[PDB]
Amino acid sequence: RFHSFSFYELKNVTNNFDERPISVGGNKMGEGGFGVVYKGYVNNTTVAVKKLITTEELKQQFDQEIKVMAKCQHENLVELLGFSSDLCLVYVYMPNGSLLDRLSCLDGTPPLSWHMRCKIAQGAANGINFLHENHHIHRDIKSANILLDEAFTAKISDFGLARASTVMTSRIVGTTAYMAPEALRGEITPKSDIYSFGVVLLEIITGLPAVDEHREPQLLLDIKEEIEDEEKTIEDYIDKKMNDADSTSVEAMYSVASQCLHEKKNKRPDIKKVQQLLQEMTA
Ligand SMILES: COC(=O)NC[C@H]1C[C@H](Nc2cc(-c3ccc4cc(C#N)cnn34)ncc2C(=O)NC[C@@H](F)C(C)(C)O)C1
Repeated sequence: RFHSFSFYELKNVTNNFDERPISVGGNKMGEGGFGVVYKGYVNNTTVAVKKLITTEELKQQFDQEIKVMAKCQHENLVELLGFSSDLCLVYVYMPNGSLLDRLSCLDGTPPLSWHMRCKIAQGAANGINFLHENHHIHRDIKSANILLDEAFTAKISDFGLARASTVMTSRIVGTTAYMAPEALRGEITPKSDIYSFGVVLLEIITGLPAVDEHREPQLLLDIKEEIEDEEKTIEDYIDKKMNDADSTSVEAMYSVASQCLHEKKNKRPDIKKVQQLLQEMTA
């Protein structure tokens, strides 16, 4: 299915895996929890190279990503091009990088409009729906894992922690600021993917990172209780780096996120309902 690269090819096309940033003149575009993403050129096509605690489960996570990517092909899913059994995964380059970096206007990029943010939220929901319809749990839904293409179309990436589908594990893994309570207790369920998406919806509305050490509150999901406790409303948190936001659409998106962030897992909506509510918001 995929093209087995060789380490030297990637070493060549990524400039000795230059850890310098793209702006200065390097090839490093970002990092995750299990590797660093480098920019490369194969044929004449631009590619992203992910060069990946426990060495054998790193290799299982390598295999899992290929395992899931071979059976998962959707408009709102990233595309894997090849691999290299240091371990490496080659993807199609996303011209607009990550939703996290664009919400931050990293490297001087212009702020996302509310119209673009709405399309991004719908696309990411369509991707999660495709995964849940194929009985897959991502286990790391976050804005740094939602990438944006040449049309700012949302694409979910990093399927290395994905699992098939309630069960429990001994290896709790994820990004704490996005995880539902049952996921932090060790449960494995698609209902945790919904909760993480709700955090993403809050980052899209507010433009704030999920966790900031030098901020009150430090956790974004805690603004739901402040609004619920009549202290604030969603309009006190709307990203001010927008000129096309209306109160109805934003309050519509907040209601979806609030439903997704229900502390009880069985009260959250399924991803299909999330798709429905996000489409009614624009139609
Ligand atoms: C694991 O770590 C992260 O995904 N960290 C998040 C980090 C890496 C991400 N940036 C990128 C990721 C990908 C990409 C394409 C497929 C895949 C697949 C995976 C996987 N799995 C990861 N990335 N990826 N293409 C391009 C970029 C990028 O910067 N373009 C420049 C652009 F932003 C701009 C505006 C011109 O500056 C931020």
